Amino acid sequence: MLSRGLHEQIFGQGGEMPGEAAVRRSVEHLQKHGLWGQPAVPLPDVELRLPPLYGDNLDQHFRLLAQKQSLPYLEAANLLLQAQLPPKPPAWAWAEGWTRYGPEGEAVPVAIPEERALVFAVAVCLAEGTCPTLAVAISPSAWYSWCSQRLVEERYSWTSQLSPADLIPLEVQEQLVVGHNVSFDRAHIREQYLIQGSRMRFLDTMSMHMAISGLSSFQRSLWIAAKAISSWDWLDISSVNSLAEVHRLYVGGPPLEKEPRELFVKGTMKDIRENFQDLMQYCAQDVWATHEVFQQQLPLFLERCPHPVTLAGMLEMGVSYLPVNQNWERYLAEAQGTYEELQREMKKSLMDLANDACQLLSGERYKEDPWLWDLEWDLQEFKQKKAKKVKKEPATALGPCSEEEEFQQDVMARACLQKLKGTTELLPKRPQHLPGHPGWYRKLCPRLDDPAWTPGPSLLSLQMRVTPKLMALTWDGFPLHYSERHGWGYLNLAKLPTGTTLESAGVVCPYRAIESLYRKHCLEPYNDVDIPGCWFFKLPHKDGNSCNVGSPFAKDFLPKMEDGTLQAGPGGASGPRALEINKMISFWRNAHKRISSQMVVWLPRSALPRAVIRHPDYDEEGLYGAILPQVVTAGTITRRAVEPTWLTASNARPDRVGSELKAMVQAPPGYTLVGADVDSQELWIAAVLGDAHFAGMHGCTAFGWMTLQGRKSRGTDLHSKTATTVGISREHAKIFNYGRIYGAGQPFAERLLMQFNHRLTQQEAAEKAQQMYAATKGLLRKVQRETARKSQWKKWEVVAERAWKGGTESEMFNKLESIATSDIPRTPVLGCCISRALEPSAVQEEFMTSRVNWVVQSSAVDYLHLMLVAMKWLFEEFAIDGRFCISIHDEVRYLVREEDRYRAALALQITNLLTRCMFAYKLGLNDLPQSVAFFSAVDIDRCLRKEVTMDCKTPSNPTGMERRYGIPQGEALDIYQIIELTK
Amino acid sequence: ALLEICQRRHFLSGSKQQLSRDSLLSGCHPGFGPLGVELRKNLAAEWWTSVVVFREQVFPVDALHHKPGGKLRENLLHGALEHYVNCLDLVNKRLPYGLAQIGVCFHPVFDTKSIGEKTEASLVWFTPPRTSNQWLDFWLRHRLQWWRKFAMSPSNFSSSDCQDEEGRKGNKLYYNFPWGKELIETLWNLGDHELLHMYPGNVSKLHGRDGRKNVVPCVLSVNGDLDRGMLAYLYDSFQTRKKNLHRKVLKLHPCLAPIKVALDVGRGPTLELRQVCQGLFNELLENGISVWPGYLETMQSSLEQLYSKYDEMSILFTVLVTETTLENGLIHLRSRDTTMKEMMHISKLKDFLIKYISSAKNV
Amino acid sequence: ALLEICQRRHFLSGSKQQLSRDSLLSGCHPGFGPLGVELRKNLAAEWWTSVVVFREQVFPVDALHHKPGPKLRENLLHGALEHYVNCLDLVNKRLPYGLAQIGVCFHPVFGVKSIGEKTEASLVWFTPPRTSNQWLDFWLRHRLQWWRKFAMSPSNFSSSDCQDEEGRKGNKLYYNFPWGKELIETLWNLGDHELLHMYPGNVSKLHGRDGRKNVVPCVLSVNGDLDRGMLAYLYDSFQHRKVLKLHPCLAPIKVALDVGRGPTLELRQVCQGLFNELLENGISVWPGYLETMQSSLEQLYSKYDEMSILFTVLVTETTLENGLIHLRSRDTTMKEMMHISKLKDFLIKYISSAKNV
DNA sequence: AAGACGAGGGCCAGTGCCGTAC
DNA sequence: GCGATACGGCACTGGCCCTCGTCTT
Ligand SMILES: Nc1ccn([C@H]2CC[C@@H](COP(=O)(O)OP(=O)(O)OP(=O)(O)O)O2)c(=O)n1
Ligand SMILES: [Mg+2]
Ligand SMILES: [Mg+2]
Repeated sequence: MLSRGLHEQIFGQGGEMPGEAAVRRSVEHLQKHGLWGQPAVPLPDVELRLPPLYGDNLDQHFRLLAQKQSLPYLEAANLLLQAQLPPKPPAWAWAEGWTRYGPEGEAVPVAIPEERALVFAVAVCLAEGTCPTLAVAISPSAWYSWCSQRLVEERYSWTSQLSPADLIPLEVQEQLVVGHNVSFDRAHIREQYLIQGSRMRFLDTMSMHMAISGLSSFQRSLWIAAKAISSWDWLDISSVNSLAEVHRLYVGGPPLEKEPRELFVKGTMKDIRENFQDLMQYCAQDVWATHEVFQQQLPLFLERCPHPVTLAGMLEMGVSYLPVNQNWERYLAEAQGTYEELQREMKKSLMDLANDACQLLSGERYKEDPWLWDLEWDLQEFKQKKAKKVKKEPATALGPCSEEEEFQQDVMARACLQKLKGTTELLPKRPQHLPGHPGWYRKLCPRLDDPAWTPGPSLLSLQMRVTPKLMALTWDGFPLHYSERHGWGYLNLAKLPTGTTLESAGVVCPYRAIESLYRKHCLEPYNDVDIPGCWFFKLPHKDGNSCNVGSPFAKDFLPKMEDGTLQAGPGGASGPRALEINKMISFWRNAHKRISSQMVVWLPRSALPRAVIRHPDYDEEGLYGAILPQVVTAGTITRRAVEPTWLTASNARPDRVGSELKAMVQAPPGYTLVGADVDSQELWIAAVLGDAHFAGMHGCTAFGWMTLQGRKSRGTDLHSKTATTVGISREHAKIFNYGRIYGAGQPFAERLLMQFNHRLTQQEAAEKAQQMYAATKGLLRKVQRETARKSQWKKWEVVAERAWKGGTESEMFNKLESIATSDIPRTPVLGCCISRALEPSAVQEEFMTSRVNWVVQSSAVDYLHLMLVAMKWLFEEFAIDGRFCISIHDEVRYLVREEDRYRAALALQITNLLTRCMFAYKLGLNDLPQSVAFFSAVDIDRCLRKEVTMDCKTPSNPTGMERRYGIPQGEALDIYQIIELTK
Repeated sequence: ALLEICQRRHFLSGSKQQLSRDSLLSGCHPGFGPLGVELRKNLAAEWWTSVVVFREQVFPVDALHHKPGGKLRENLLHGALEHYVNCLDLVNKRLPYGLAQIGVCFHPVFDTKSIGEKTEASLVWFTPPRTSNQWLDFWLRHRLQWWRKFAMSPSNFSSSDCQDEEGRKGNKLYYNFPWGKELIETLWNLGDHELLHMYPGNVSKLHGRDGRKNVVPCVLSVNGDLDRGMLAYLYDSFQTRKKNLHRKVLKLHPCLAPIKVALDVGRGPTLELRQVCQGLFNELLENGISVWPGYLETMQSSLEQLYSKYDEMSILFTVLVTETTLENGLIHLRSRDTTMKEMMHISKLKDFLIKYISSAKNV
Repeated sequence: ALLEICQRRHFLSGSKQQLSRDSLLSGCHPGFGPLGVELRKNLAAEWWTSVVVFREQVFPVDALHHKPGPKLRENLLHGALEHYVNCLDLVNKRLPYGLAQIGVCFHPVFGVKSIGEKTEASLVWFTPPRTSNQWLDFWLRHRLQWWRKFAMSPSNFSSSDCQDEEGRKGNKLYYNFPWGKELIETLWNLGDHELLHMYPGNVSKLHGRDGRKNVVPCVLSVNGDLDRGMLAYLYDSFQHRKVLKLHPCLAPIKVALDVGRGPTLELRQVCQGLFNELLENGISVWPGYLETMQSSLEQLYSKYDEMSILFTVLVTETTLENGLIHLRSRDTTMKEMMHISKLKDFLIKYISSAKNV
């Protein structure tokens, strides 16, 4: 009720828009495809009084919302644009706080630069960071320079107080702060860490550059290489995200000089004061260049991104807020402890193996070792120069008692010892590494004159290249090797020749111990090359490899390590345990710097909600604080968020060490976070782009009908329907599908599905070939399919027809290619044109995949922005405290309070409904299916995580530590209306 | 189960043949050799460092071996419990606070009528009821961490979570001997029962300031058998397939290793400026590093003999003084972990040893 | 008035009737306080250090407490005599050699009669009969000097000579209190009769090599008391002032640091820093910065002087600017000021400067 | 006695492979 | 014709350059 999926809506009375011919085509298509076995399972319709609409459509609704949200900031931006500039001061004031430079650059001591808008770039001495040290900010009126409290030499104690720069004005509109990577500067703002607030938003020239004239990483690689027929035309129309480069692009003036000494990151606080004036000058140059860049970008961005939803969305997407406490510090300590322990064990075992294998140097018995014969095995004993002389060999030159009368003979032997000691020093010069030990052992040791010297062979690894060959047995064979690739593995007769000969002089090789090792292995070039395992003699060549890259070292083959082949020796379960240890510390190894240095400001009891103090939590002399994620508003592509730490934050896995990082963001007492993850966005996006193209309805496609048919709760989604084939649930099937939409390469899908399902390649190939039915078919000498009914002809001039390309049957890649063909905007809907570097006008373009992905992911990001502005609209309109946003692409979580959580979740549901209805309206019809209108899962709890139930590794007991639980949602939240008076 | 000969030959234990696993696990052994009591000495010292010194609120306690009112003490927990009030006074009633003591305890054993003694290191941790379990898990992880280091294969040391007959939580620590796991340390949470029974009159002298309020202390307790632990490290030090070549050597941690370095005389014979060995000797012992003297000898044999002799004594390094070193000043050095000849300078050798041990204490 | 400042400063255990000198000299206790325990540990450490420098080689051992045949030990001789034949292998029968050990021996103290404990340090030196007396005199001098080094007065320690039909020559080290000179250490020259009683026969194992000569060794019995020695140095350190000037290398707690400025977290941070730094180099530091009130300075100094603390450190608010810290000596009571960075080196150099004989 | 070629080690950026998220 | 957008890590390496050594004038 009706039309195979719709709800009670007041978003337009008319309407059909029947398209009887089109729906006959669609029905016939879906019959021959064929799907005509409807389950007839109507989802429970919801009857609630919707929030007031402003008319006429929801388009003007979101437009007026986005405009009324971004109007003051646009005004401030315009104030920055028409700003007439007063020149830089002749000298910078060496005074704490802000210094205003107005007429002739006079120094006027100010606490807070009262301005509507300003550019900003903070400085911070990395030597003892991360506390601000300098800052410069220009305004449409005059100049400003802020100096930190680091003007007096003291023995400071840094617990990250409210020492960051003060920028906001007190009440008892309003603000806009622009800057290159403005999030970093925002992180150094005093009033941004407060639980409440804030009016001040931020605009990023880097993100804006990315929106206007951005380029992919693959482009960045060959862009900087400038130092594929028409692939170099966009080279001068775009640039990298660097400030100097983006200024050279948008301003095109003289090249701005950068600090040659890198004093802020390389030097101490001492050499900063010595060059204070110069550093201040450089900072001023930075804020000036950024000012210019902004001035030239704002109208360009306004042109390229005309819809205000993108603007306001980018405004709210830049003020993220992560509340934390002492549990953060405890987390750091415990995680680093566990990491150091596991690393200690691993390095202990490996250095043990490296110690007990060092003994077979005497005498020349290392050649017999089938693993250790490539390396050095050097024996050095240098050196000395003659000074003593002459002409005599220096190489050869039971009594019971109780005497003590020689009391001071000990000081005689002591004096002789010292006098002997002091004479040898001028014989050697510089202390070299231990020459007695072999070279492989020398390299595997820390230098003697190193401040971080540890005894024995350190620097063992995991993932080094010496140590795995040092101990491991090799796939039903004996030797591992490396050259262009390590020991081959994972990611009509064929024959090859053999050859053995002797010349010299080259390292001896042994091929018997290998065969004997194989004998011992089976005691329990050809043949045995395809499925079994063996090693030849010399060559070296492929002779039976599947992967085209190699893998040093086998670090994710636990199922191939815990099934016999392959194993290690000596010995036992040491191998799989070592792999386990590696897998445990894999995350924290490549992240610990980003989380340990992840700064955080603590707000004292003087500046926190007293209503939270009233709440029965303090907690026991506990410290409350927060950290702003420091997120670049728009990083390619499409204008997605970019953040070094939190966007690549691992999930709740009981295997990884720091896997609790996601769930360490704990809400303050009285507060709780409510969020949701769109399920699913890009899939339904491609679906809609298909059905809306084919006809009017949403279920008029072979692919688009299955997307809006499944429910995750006690049911089966499309991903889940592909995962139960079988099939692997569920993220893997997601990768397979989303990989299929953007290029289901036969060998890619092959080794992928084969990697995930773990079976034999033939049956797998059958599965792929069956699943390859979706992209089929497609289009002098050519592919045997054209617009003509048959390809065969004689002297038939048809160069005018070879201009159409389109797949057939199930999928709708034709529409994505249709958006990928237009030489102009290519923006659906909304609605923002990207990259002067990918716009096919004056581009070859050969960047197709990136642009299909651009289209769908753009729909995803505009979905994100729509969600942001929608959530913001009914959060200020109604009494829902806590408007702070924390978004991760698909997912988005707000920091609400315990008494306004269900209404906030209701706001999330309304938001999702309105956004889906927007995507439906931009293509028609305004009508939308049932199992896609509302969210299925709304997370509501203290710390943010994935599933409502959460286990972890390091703390071992989650609720053991001061925690709570989560709640699935749901249908029970659809009883609390947006009005304050509920329950 | 054949390293015992290495323990007899090189006295880390008694030369008596009757040293069964039962006689070693009961404490009815005739005693330990000098190298053994030295190993246990460094082990107990390493305990005292990583339990008492670095952690504040922990003070040494001296419990007697008997009672004023014949059988001796079974555990040195109660003797430390008797010292609760004064130690409360020296901490200004600031709990959590602990009392630590390493003393030999006497256990009655019916051999299937005798009594066996064994050195035990005990810490009694007086902690508020609000945070009892937290401190229990704390000490669990930390003790287990302390025992899982110094080991060549830390996998052998395990922990077992167990409850009492009434319901009191507790944790045991095991070491995987070649014949199975064996108890080496125990951690229990005593719900202020014994303290209540010891002071029935005025319980006001038991109240400890938890912070904003004075509460009755819950008595955490950790007791570690250092004899079974010394034997555990003894077994762990010794080596196991397709190595193709084997040498008898036990790999003890450089921190707890009985004899650190071994000084000898090479080439040999050389008279009579050999008094420099005495210099290096006193210089070495002055820095607190163990040095074995290879002066008066009957061998006069293959170097492999005394090299293996030192490897059986877990000696870290073998410093060799020869007449060429008497000329220039560069003595020989053979490491234990990696049997390899290496040249070095004298004071450089001293500082190398000090830095070696000190850094071995670290990561 | 010394026994009372050992009760309030936790050198001895809490007692009200068994606090007398007679009950202290007796093994009966009221055990020991943390300060006394650390003092005994440092004393025993210096004891083991003053015999490890002794050439050629003396092996440490441990003896059982109860009876092997079913009782508690009185002396620390038998257990050392049981490990003689074994250590013979380790000395390779080459020369005279000794066995040192520190243990808690017992003795009956006299209603009913009880049992007292004492921690004694013994050294059993096996030496040829012809060179036993000379070595006994050697150990006499070395032990006397050992007591003399940490002594505030060498005249307080004395050495007496004696002899009998069972022991041909012996020496006993006394200590003047001066409420009465008391036994502190015994140095006897027992024959092989003690050893020939537990190994007959066939006594062919007992005789060690002595310059191509086989000879059953005479047994030197060193037996010192570390408890009586502890009390000795306690009475040796007692000097309106009431300050115990124990030896720097002997003092249990050698430094203590508090705060002066009103209770601030930063002060505790700095103090924890100095705490860790000083403990990193093996320097016992008393934490009085906890604190909680920091009432007075004079009574605090009195407390730290009754605990024999070498130096007291004060971390004011100026330290959070210039790094300067308020040092205060004990032997001179000079209120000094020095940078916090140069404190470790100063204390270490000061302790190392007390290393002389 | 001064000058020039040669060998060893630190600092640098570049590259290959692995690791996480959506 | 095709995984896509990021984000970092460590292991390895060829190259610039200072330092010490050593042969040469
Ligand atoms: N390997 C991936 C993972 C994700 N995405 C894109 C596609 C969708 C978008 C959001 O990611 P997910 O939420 O993980 O996909 P989903 O289908 O929405 O999953 P769910 O139904 O659980 O929300 O990111 C992608 O392109 N490639
Ligand atoms: Mg999703
Ligand atoms: Mg997602």
